Amino acid sequence: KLSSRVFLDHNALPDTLKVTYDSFCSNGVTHRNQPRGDCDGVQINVPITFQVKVTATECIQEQSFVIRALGFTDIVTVQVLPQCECRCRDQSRSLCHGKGFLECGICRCDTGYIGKNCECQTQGRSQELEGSCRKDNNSIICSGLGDCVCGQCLCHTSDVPGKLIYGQYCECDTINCERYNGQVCGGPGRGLCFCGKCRCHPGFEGSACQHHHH
Amino acid sequence: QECTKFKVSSCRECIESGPGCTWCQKLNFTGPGDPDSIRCDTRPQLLMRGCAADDIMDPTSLAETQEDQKQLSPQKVTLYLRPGQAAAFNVTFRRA
Ligand SMILES: CC(=O)N[C@@H]1[C@@H](O)[C@H](O)[C@@H](CO)O[C@@H]1O
Repeated sequence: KLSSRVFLDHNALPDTLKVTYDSFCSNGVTHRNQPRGDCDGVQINVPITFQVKVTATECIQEQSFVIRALGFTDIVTVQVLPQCECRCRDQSRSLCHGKGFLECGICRCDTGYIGKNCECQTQGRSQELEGSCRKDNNSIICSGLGDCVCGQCLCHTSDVPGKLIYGQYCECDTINCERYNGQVCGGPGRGLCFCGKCRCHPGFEGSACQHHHH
Repeated sequence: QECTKFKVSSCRECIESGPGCTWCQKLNFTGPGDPDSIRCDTRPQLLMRGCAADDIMDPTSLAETQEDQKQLSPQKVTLYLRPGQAAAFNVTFRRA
């Protein structure tokens, strides 16, 4: 029979899915972006076209909805699937330190591990302390003598005998104190060098342990 | 086009942010100091930043006609929906 009303509707959809319709009807009549399809007066074997646009506002899971014309038994079953996952060539087996796998050119870390190469483990808060790799807001990293590893300074090694770079900001060492008689702090028989201050053994005094108690 | 990346740490999180986002999968692309989110940008940004075309991940929504009786055609459709990107397909009505 001549079909004087073709309403295209869908059944109930989640919040996450929206559908609109353009109706290209046989009357020289077109409607755009409406919540249902609507054409008045379809002739015998004269086809009309609805364009259905479906948008998700997030990644949904496999599910289906149906579109039907009211009063007719035929049905369009619309299977919906997410298009959120990437399709990347990755390698199974460094350089996430065993605490992760690569995926699309970056490491994906296991539970209780962070950092680009999964080199750090999680604390209570870890990377927030990276301001605690700078002695103050406007200072360089670890006094230029260390690297920030997991929001904490790891000081550079030294080859110089008796020298160690230490401190929260690698700001200290065990050789830059005042000298006396050739050796730092008067040599090990008189005192010890710590962060520029000589710590004199019982018996000796002065900035470089040059004197005896008087 | 348009891409905002707050807390983007993976390719998937990037694609989820919005339809104008794409992801550079080339290891070469990043240096020690850069955050992972620099891989997530519009196509033109990544391209003139040195990402090759064949390493830019950018999955798109599409309609797939699966099975195609009388008045409503097709009977079955499959849609892959990237968030914020419409998939479109046509339904033909017919009668006698
Ligand atoms: C991509 C697609 O299927 N869209 C079509 C459009 O190309 C065509 O203009 C119309 C037929 O008039 O039906 C839909 O709107």
